Amino acid sequence: GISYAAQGLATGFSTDTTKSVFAGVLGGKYRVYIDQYAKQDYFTVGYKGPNEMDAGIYYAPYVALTPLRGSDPKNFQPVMGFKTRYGIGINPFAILNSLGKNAYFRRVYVKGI
Amino acid sequence: YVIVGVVENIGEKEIVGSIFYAPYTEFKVVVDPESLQPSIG
Repeated sequence: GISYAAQGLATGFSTDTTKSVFAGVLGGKYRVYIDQYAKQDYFTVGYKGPNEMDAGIYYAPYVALTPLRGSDPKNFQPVMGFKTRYGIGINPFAILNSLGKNAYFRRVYVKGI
Repeated sequence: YVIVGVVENIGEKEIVGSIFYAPYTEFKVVVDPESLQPSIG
């Protein structure tokens, strides 16, 4: 069970499901996460150092979970929501220089499951 | 064009002019959070 399904929650009859984070560690080496939107079936292995400059991929939030609010007089219904501004990027390795090129990650297509 | 003319007062009152202006206050700025676009009027 090194990679978890939060079996404690299952035991307690879904006291939570927590379906948003890395499951656990395969081999005692790889922290593993479920791609909840996987299109076919696959895995990608990646490296990350302790230094934020050693990721190979960057996500650098500027704005996050900032609420939106208002009202619609046509029927006077509430308006509520959330915004973020974050940007992404990679170790340049030279988007056009990203496809199939980033050494920090290797993607394998899986069949037969 | 070019216009030449006069604005003038008696004490504090700008009684003389071709055109007079009289603002009515009680420049109001508001936010209108209509739908997803909270613009300022």
